[PDB]
Amino acid sequence: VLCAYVEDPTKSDPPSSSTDQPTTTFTAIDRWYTGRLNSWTKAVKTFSFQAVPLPGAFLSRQGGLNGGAFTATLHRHFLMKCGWQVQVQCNLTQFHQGALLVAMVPETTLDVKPDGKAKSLQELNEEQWVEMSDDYRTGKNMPFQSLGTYYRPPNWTWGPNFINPYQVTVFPHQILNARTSTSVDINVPYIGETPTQSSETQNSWTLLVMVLVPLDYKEGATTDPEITFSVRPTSPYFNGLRNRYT
Amino acid sequence: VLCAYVEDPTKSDPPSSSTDQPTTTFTAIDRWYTGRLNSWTKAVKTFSFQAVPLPGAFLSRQGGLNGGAFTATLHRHFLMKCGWQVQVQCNLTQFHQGALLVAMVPETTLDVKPDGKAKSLQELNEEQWVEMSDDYRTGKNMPFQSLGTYYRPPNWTWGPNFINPYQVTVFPHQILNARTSTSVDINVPYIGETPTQSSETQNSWTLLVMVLVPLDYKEGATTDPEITFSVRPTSPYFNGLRNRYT
Amino acid sequence: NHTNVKFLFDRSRLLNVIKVLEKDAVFPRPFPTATGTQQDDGYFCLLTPRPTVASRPATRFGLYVSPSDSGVLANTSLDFNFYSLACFTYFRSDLEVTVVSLEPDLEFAVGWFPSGSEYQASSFVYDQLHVPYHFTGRTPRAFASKGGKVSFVLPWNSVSSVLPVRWGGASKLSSATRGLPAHADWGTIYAFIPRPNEKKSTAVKHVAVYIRYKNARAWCPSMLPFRSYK
Amino acid sequence: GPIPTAPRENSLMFLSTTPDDTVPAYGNVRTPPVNYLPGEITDLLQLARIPTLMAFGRDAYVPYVAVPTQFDDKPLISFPITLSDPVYQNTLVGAISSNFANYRGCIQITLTFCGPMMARGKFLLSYSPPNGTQPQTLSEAMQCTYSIWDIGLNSSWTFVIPYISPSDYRETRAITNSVYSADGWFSLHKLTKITLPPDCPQSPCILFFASAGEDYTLRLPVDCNPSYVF
Amino acid sequence: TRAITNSVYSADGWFSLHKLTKITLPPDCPQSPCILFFASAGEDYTLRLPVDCNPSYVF
Amino acid sequence: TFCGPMMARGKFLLSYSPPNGTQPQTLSEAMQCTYSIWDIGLNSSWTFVIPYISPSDYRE
Repeated sequence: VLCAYVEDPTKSDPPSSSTDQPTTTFTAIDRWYTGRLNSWTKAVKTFSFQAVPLPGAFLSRQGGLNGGAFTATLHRHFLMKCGWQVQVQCNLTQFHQGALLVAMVPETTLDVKPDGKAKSLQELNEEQWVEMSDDYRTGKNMPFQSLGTYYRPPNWTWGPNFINPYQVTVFPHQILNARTSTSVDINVPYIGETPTQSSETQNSWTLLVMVLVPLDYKEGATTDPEITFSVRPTSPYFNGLRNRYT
Repeated sequence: VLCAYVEDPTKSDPPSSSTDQPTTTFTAIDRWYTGRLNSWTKAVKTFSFQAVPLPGAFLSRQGGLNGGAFTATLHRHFLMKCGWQVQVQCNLTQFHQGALLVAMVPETTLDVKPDGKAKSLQELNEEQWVEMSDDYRTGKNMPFQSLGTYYRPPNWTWGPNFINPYQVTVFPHQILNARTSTSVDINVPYIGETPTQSSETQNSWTLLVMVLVPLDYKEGATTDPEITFSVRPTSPYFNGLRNRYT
Repeated sequence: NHTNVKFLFDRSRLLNVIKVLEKDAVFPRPFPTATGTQQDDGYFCLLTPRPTVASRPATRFGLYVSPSDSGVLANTSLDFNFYSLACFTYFRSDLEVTVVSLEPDLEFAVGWFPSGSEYQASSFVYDQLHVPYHFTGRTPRAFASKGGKVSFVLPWNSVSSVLPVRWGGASKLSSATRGLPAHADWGTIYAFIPRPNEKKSTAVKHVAVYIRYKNARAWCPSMLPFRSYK
Repeated sequence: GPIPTAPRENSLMFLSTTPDDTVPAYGNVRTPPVNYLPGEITDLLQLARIPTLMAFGRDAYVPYVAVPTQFDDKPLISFPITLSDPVYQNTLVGAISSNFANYRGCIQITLTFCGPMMARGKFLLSYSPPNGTQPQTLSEAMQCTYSIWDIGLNSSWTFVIPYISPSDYRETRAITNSVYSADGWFSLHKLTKITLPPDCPQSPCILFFASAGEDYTLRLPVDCNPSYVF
Repeated sequence: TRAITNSVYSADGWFSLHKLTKITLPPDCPQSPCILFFASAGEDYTLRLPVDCNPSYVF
Repeated sequence: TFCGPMMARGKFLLSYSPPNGTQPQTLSEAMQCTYSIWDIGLNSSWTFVIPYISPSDYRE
């Protein structure tokens, strides 16, 4: 289990940006949350990633990722502060070759259409794998500001939420090789610009499954392995109790 | 034996610009390397020197200077770091007068044609003794840069690899007089701008036989003494093992 | 102890009179340089007592006797007060650079980049003004006051252990790279007027570069240059 | 509050030989070590004491003195002892010390008889103080400071020239330097006529050096002569 | 660290992955495998003299 | 015993193979067996001990 930046990412003090008691728990905290993720085929090119934003996946239900009573606790508290623990499985047989890169990317906008707002659930099914184009390498698709008719719109050539695709192994990562393992185990603590961020609008981590070596299998052999994942928050600290988000 | 700058020039640590084990030895290290050098006659003027570059002599074989399995070790290692030990003999009889100056000049380009690249073996036989002209005194024959057609070529009037011929006794030297000795014994350690220089392209020392007093002998007496020498590297440290140089 | 090597070379002396940049420079292209190459010549002071030509290390030293019109003249520098007292082969010291203006009431600024690095040669458009990329950087760009003098002490930065006063090897392969050390320099400086490129003037302002060798250490006793008898 | 400082009259003055540091610009640099290089010149009096060749007019000058077989009552060679004299331009005494202003010590002429082995004879080595007329006669050479050099076991004689001067130091680039003329005169005289054996060459050559004594001291570095480079 | 030559004549060294014995790949398993390369630094890797960077990542 | 000249330099590979169905010929087929690399260095005389690998205690 690839722990991140500490020996124990479960250790977490309550936030110092609150005056109330944090809701440290909810009705099922020792259970996982399993969701689908798109299958990996031969036509997937190199570096074609697929991002699962946390906790952006519990809300939009990316791949049937039902949050149970964690989404219904996240909607009833304003500030949320947890460390994640993902587990991507993919049934790599002996008959496959290739290597996924499962990482937990801090603070990126990879679920954002390089041309608009936020992605839907149908548009995650049409493309199935986000190709590493010039936009995602240069960060040219994090959402541009509406400057207005007064200012002449500048030629946006760079944005600091890029992916350098050759450097994704700096993150907490395990390579899902064809002949070492079949599943990864990443456990990350809380990070953020504040001691606790918001609930509806935070993206402090991002599960990221990137194809480093394209899948090749013989015809008639085992075909097209499915990718699952299992997100589970470790020691959350919910602050600011209010009613359900509108 | 005129040791240079230390009590023991055999003492030499391995270089601090390597991470591999140095090839500290080879198959015959307690043997000398004898080569011919051009004979000294009456027509040799004052200060007409004759340079033997080290280890430029083991490669070009200046005067039959066969390097055996030291040249075949120098060609199979990139960085080389040794201290030399020369021994110039010249059978000065009672019937001769004159005085050679055998020195070990650090870092000079005396084998270089004051008008081109590097000297051949035929051109070392045509002239037999390099006359101390205005070029070798002013350093005006170390090889000028090809500036190109853009820059106007400057009038090169000086170069820091000169010989001041009246100051060559500052180097490790012994005067091969007609009536004190017949052979010199110079032993020098490693020097260089780096802790070890290259192998194919280093000139850290230079054996230098300079005529201070011109040879005079009576007719019918002993004529035209030959000059030999014997180069032998003391404690080499070969780094960077690779195949034979192309 | 006035013959002390740490005492003798520990004093300021002239190296080169370089021209002050007024735009984003083009660093002089390496030798040989064909005609028609648009570049900026003589604006860079390669900080080395060894002879230079076109702000690059040279084998020989060469001045001009009859500088006629055809061709581009080359800024060749040499430390005259060094080699006449450099009776040695190697010389490691920490350089102290002082850049004195040769223009009445000049506000200049002195860049630098280390031994082995290179000039950053472009410009970014700040506020519809071409501000070049030598206003910024991790290297010291000291700024002078209006009529002031830039002074700082530079360390022995080069990858060579010492600077060869006399060198006999070959840096690259042979045939006219004999006696030409590649990494014998404390770096290179250059003066630039701290205004953007649309405020480029017409005059060609010079500046002078002094040198002090702090903590001089010399090795391997060698010769002194030949004095003529005329 | 602020420390009230009154700046002096030499404010904002860059003096060249100020014995003090300046601001470091690019500090925290670990230089590569130089423990491997042998022979560090701490002091340039380690090279004034190394015997280097002299020059003699008979730009092709001669380090030796030919010895004609004609016995004569006049010096075989007699050069004045002045460190600006052109028999010292290409030594290491007269080339280091010319770039300074004052000296104090004993010039040490090392002789070397380069003739045949079975030569037998004596030489007289007369240093004279600066007199109004140069001594020529061997009788005028005996009355000065002399030492008789035989061709016996001594085929190499180091005649220490004394330091006799009305001042503690001497002007090292000056023809006169003192009362009327030319600072002294070394003069190698031949004392007995030299027996050279037949079938061994007549007219031998004596080779002269010029080192400095152990008490040789220099003072006041001056800007050198840059005319070695033209 | 930004120089093509850096040293004597050319190119500072050459890593080279050679295949030694011919590779036995089993049938009904794909031919032409892929070897994935990384580039880390050793424990004794040290750097010196910060310079102004290349700002051409932004165009 | 290398009976060539003194300044020869090179390496030799000395591959003993167990009894296989076809004799090894390729140098790649020689590296996979029991080998020892004999250089013409100080070793101008190499004694390659052929092992005893047999399904019986003695051999005909």
